[PDB]
Amino acid sequence: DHEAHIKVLRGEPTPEEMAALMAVLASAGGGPAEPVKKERNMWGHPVDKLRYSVFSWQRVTLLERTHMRR
Amino acid sequence: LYPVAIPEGSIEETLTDEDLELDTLIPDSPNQPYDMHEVITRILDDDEFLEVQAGYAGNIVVGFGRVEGRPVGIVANQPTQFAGCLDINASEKAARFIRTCDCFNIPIVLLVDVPGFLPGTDQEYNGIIRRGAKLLYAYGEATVAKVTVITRKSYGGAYCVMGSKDMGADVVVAWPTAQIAVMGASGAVGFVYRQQLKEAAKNGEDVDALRLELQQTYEDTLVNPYIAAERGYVDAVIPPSHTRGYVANALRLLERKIVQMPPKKHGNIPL
Amino acid sequence: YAYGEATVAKVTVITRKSYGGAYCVMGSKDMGADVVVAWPTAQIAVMGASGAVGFVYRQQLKEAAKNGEDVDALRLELQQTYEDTLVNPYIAAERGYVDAVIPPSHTRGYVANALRLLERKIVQMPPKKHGNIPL
Amino acid sequence: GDAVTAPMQGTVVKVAVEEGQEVSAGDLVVVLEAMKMENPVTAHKDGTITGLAVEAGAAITQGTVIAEI
Amino acid sequence: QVDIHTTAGKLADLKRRTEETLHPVGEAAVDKVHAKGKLTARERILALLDEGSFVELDALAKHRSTNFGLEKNRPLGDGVITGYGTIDGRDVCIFSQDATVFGGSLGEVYGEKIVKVQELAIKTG
Ligand SMILES: *C(=O)CCCC[C@@H]1SC[C@@H]2NC(=O)N[C@@H]21
Repeated sequence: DHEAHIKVLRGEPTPEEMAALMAVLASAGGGPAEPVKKERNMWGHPVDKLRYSVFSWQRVTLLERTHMRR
Repeated sequence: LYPVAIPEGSIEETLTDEDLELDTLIPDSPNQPYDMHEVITRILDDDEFLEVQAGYAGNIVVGFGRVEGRPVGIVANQPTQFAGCLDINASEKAARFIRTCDCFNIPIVLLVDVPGFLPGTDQEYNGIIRRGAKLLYAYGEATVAKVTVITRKSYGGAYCVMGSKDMGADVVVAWPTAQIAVMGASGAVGFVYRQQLKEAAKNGEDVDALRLELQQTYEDTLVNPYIAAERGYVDAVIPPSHTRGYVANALRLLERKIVQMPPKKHGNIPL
Repeated sequence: YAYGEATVAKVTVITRKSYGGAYCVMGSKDMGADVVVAWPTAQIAVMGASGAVGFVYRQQLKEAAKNGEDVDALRLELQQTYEDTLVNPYIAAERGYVDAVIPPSHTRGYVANALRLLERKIVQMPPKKHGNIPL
Repeated sequence: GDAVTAPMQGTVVKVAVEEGQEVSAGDLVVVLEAMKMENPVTAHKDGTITGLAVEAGAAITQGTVIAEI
Repeated sequence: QVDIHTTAGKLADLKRRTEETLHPVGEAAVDKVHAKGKLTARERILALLDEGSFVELDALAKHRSTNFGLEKNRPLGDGVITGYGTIDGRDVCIFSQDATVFGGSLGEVYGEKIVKVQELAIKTG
């Protein structure tokens, strides 16, 4: 067991106060956890709009890396 | 980007009362001004507008806001100053604001109510041709998303400058009060019917009444959004309340753009 | 597909007919032909004049038939009017789909001069891994 | 400077102030017809309208002092 | 009719023109399509796309031809409906051709409208 739990550091609520608290906190939860449906779409990415010198090293370290990083 | 919960349903279903206040904003008289900030603050999130160079060339308003959390740059003609004419200073103001937004990938929204360029020998001698071409260049060069809303006037060369379709505006919408024309009806009629007005002046007819009747005909026939809509220079004519929804939806569509341009070391903008 | 994708210099000489969808296929301007020239005998049209007049001036030929006119003679006269008005290079030249109408003898010179002009081309196309030609 | 000046040549169609009236920045001072627009000229500074030198119909020129505050 | 020289009257005139775009060659042509058991080009778009997502482009286009009397008959939209919307929440560009306007034959303005949505799709990916 290595999840970080909610801790009541001070105070001792009754079961009904604990239930009210946890229901409120869960309603205040951040919604869906993360946007797992996010999809890669590199069309018109800003790095493709830059002018690069034909001998520019940023062709390797900026342009190519941005296209290839996954 | 900020997180914003997008309202579900069509642009017509998602109208707010603040949106419906745009339907009455434009005065009935063609020569009554309105403050363009009334449009800007209603299309931007939380009414929050960061104006830039607020105290300079107030005939054009530029600045930042958010649409559905996305930073945008606004460039808007201001009818309450010099009737909204473009001039040297407003051109250079808007031109550099657009080039900065384009450097940093910020979409631009243009709000258009421009009767033309400010007439005068001082503008000509101080270089309105050269310095006005800066705003054309900046807008044509820009490859961010470009949305144009026309409210009332877009005449002549100022029509070209203020986000015309062939200057590469991605989406152009016009309000029903938009007036898109080569020139004001008074000048156009004085040209297109010169032969009749001089013939009436030979006959001693009421040339003023004739001129006013011809001008009324030209206004009712041509000084509207629909000729441009018929040729697709305007993509849609919309109720003013639809503006916020149309802009947010277009910016969402245009969030990724590829534009091919010839290879160059750098351009040669007018200076 | 092959013509549209090609990015070499593309020169078109129209000698006589170029009808319908085959005008599109055989090196039309909007398919990216760099220089289109036509001989005076060029005939650029949506379709042959018999079909075109079988379609426009239909109904007119049918009320001519109901009035008992010599509809075959009317159809001939309509064909001739259509041929003389439209079945030529000049409507395309007026719309700039033909860059010049030239004496046929000028063809070698025009081709040579165009190829020399077009010897260096930049054409910019969207990025793709490869195209998807019909197979 | 406290001068309110005509921003362009035009005709005074309306005067929105009277001499001895207090005004605040952005208050309407005059309406000039110019360039086929009823352009508002408004107070640049807080104070009192003094020396009001305009009348309806005045074909005032650019730079004419409307008033001083 | 609200005075066409007023802002409210211009807005009413826009609504009138928009309504005319729903049946640009009259309501009896829509009736004939339904009697043949087909959908209209507009219904086809609205059925394919997610409900309420369709944004129309060039709805008020009219042809510019004056050959053989075509100038006497200028349907709104020139016989194609073009725009964009979403399918299953992902944006798409769409055109739909309207056989009731000249049999759906391609004119200049009809073609230009298709070219515009092609360019939009190619631009936005
Ligand atoms: C009479 O028709 C009015 C003359 C002024 C027309 C306006 S002034 C500002 C705009 N710029 C221009 O050249 N004409 C427009």
